[PDB]
Amino acid sequence: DESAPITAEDSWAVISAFFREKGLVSQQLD
Amino acid sequence: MIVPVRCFSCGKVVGDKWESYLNLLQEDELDEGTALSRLGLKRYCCRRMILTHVDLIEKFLRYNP
Amino acid sequence: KYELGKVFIGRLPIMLRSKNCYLSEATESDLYKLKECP
Ligand SMILES: [Zn+2]
Repeated sequence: DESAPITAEDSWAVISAFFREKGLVSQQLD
Repeated sequence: MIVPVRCFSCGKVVGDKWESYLNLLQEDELDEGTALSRLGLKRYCCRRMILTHVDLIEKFLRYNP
Repeated sequence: KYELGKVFIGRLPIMLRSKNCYLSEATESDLYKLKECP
Protein backbone atom coordinates (compact mmCIF):
# COMPACT_ATOMS: atom_id res chain seq x y z
CA ASP A 1 0.00 0.00 0.00
CA GLU A 2 3.04 2.34 -0.61
CA SER A 3 1.04 3.90 -3.49
CA ALA A 4 -1.94 4.90 -1.25
CA PRO A 5 -3.24 8.55 -1.48
CA ILE A 6 -1.77 11.07 1.01
CA THR A 7 -3.76 12.40 4.02
CA ALA A 8 -3.86 16.00 5.39
CA GLU A 9 -1.39 15.34 8.22
CA ASP A 10 1.15 14.02 5.66
CA SER A 11 1.58 17.53 4.11
CA TRP A 12 3.57 18.40 7.24
CA ALA A 13 6.06 15.60 6.53
CA VAL A 14 6.78 17.41 3.18
CA ILE A 15 6.94 20.85 4.88
CA SER A 16 9.42 19.31 7.42
CA ALA A 17 11.66 18.25 4.43
CA PHE A 18 11.34 21.70 2.75
CA PHE A 19 12.74 23.38 5.81
CA ARG A 20 15.24 20.59 6.65
CA GLU A 21 16.84 21.39 3.26
CA LYS A 22 16.21 25.08 2.46
CA GLY A 23 16.11 26.63 6.00
CA LEU A 24 14.51 30.05 6.62
CA VAL A 25 16.78 32.24 4.66
CA SER A 26 17.48 30.24 1.53
CA GLN A 27 16.75 33.34 -0.56
CA GLN A 28 19.48 35.42 1.14
CA LEU A 29 22.16 32.71 0.90
CA ASP A 30 21.28 31.28 -2.50
CA MET B 1 15.95 29.01 31.28
CA ILE B 2 16.40 27.05 34.56
CA VAL B 3 13.19 25.74 36.30
CA PRO B 4 11.28 28.35 38.33
CA VAL B 5 11.37 27.81 42.14
CA ARG B 6 7.70 28.41 43.06
CA CYS B 7 4.71 28.70 40.66
CA PHE B 8 4.05 32.39 39.82
CA SER B 9 0.26 32.24 40.52
CA CYS B 10 0.16 30.39 43.91
CA GLY B 11 3.82 29.94 44.90
CA LYS B 12 3.91 26.13 45.34
CA VAL B 13 7.63 25.13 45.15
CA VAL B 14 8.21 23.72 41.74
CA GLY B 15 12.02 23.93 41.88
CA ASP B 16 12.49 20.33 43.19
CA LYS B 17 10.01 18.70 40.76
CA TRP B 18 12.07 19.29 37.51
CA GLU B 19 14.46 16.40 37.26
CA SER B 20 11.72 14.13 38.77
CA TYR B 21 9.33 15.17 35.96
CA LEU B 22 11.96 14.70 33.22
CA ASN B 23 12.66 11.26 34.76
CA LEU B 24 8.97 10.13 34.88
CA LEU B 25 9.08 10.75 31.08
CA GLN B 26 12.29 9.07 29.87
CA GLU B 27 12.63 6.27 32.50
CA ASP B 28 8.85 5.73 33.00
CA GLU B 29 7.84 6.57 29.39
CA LEU B 30 4.70 8.24 31.05
CA ASP B 31 2.74 10.99 29.28
CA GLU B 32 3.25 14.61 30.43
CA GLY B 33 -0.27 14.93 32.01
CA THR B 34 0.19 11.91 34.32
CA ALA B 35 3.78 12.78 35.35
CA LEU B 36 2.64 16.37 36.36
CA SER B 37 -0.31 14.91 38.28
CA ARG B 38 1.94 12.16 39.87
CA LEU B 39 4.20 15.04 41.14
CA GLY B 40 1.05 16.47 42.78
CA LEU B 41 0.85 19.48 40.45
CA LYS B 42 -3.01 19.72 40.46
CA ARG B 43 -3.86 23.39 39.81
CA TYR B 44 -3.32 24.43 36.14
CA CYS B 45 -1.21 27.45 37.33
CA CYS B 46 1.26 24.94 38.77
CA ARG B 47 0.88 22.56 35.81
CA ARG B 48 1.75 25.35 33.26
CA MET B 49 4.97 26.10 35.15
CA ILE B 50 6.57 22.65 34.37
CA LEU B 51 4.57 21.72 31.27
CA THR B 52 5.56 24.96 29.44
CA HIS B 53 9.17 25.34 30.73
CA VAL B 54 12.12 25.73 28.29
CA ASP B 55 15.38 24.85 30.19
CA LEU B 56 17.66 27.06 27.97
CA ILE B 57 20.44 26.78 30.64
CA GLU B 58 21.43 23.39 29.09
CA LYS B 59 22.35 25.13 25.79
CA PHE B 60 24.10 27.92 27.67
CA LEU B 61 26.33 25.31 29.35
CA ARG B 62 27.51 24.15 25.88
CA TYR B 63 29.82 27.20 25.55
CA ASN B 64 33.37 26.79 27.08
CA PRO B 65 34.15 29.77 29.49
CA LYS C 1 51.20 43.44 -34.30
CA TYR C 2 54.13 41.42 -32.90
CA GLU C 3 54.67 40.43 -29.24
CA LEU C 4 57.75 41.98 -27.58
CA GLY C 5 50.29 37.05 -12.31
CA LYS C 6 47.69 37.01 -9.51
CA VAL C 7 46.99 40.49 -8.10
CA PHE C 8 45.02 41.58 -5.05
CA ILE C 9 42.20 44.00 -5.96
CA GLY C 10 40.01 44.32 -2.86
CA ARG C 11 38.27 42.93 0.21
CA LEU C 12 34.74 41.60 -0.33
CA PRO C 13 32.50 41.16 2.76
CA ILE C 14 31.11 37.65 3.16
CA MET C 15 27.51 36.80 4.06
CA LEU C 16 27.34 34.47 7.05
CA ARG C 17 26.44 30.81 6.38
CA SER C 18 27.34 31.24 2.70
CA LYS C 19 29.72 28.84 0.90
CA ASN C 20 32.68 31.10 1.64
CA CYS C 21 31.84 31.58 5.33
CA TYR C 22 33.54 29.35 7.87
CA LEU C 23 30.21 28.54 9.49
CA SER C 24 28.72 26.82 6.43
CA GLU C 25 29.99 23.28 6.90
CA ALA C 26 29.79 23.65 10.67
CA THR C 27 28.21 21.03 12.94
CA GLU C 28 26.23 21.85 16.07
CA SER C 29 29.05 21.20 18.53
CA ASP C 30 31.32 23.12 16.14
CA LEU C 31 29.36 26.33 16.35
CA TYR C 32 29.26 26.20 20.16
CA LYS C 33 33.09 26.05 20.40
CA LEU C 34 33.12 29.02 18.00
CA LYS C 35 30.94 30.88 20.49
CA GLU C 36 28.18 31.13 17.91
CA CYS C 37 24.58 30.10 18.47
CA PRO C 38 23.47 27.14 16.38
ZN1 LIG D 1 0.31 27.43 41.22
